[PDB]
Amino acid sequence: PFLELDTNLPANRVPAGLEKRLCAAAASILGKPADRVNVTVRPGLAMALSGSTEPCAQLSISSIGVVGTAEDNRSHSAHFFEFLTKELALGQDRILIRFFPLESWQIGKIGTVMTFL
Repeated sequence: PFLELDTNLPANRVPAGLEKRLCAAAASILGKPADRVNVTVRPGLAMALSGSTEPCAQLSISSIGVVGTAEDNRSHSAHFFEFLTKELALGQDRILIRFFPLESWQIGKIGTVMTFL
């Protein structure tokens, strides 16, 4: 899975090791091995969420097969909100998540695409 987190919290207000803990959490939530989780955190951005520039975070989750239905994503959402609100000390209203299903022919790995691995 691919997790991308944008936040307007400065880098020195983002807990150390967040990207690593997010890997373990994602493994537990999406059911994929932690060594297959990819995380990108981009802090110190200028953001408005729900029209407000108060501290917030946007998370994007992309994966093959496990984020393609409302029922699945409803569950994932619950857990990721729990993890983020705690780690970043943000209210539930200051976080939004977007889910993106991917297919194997879209992922380049070790010089080829996953379709052939």
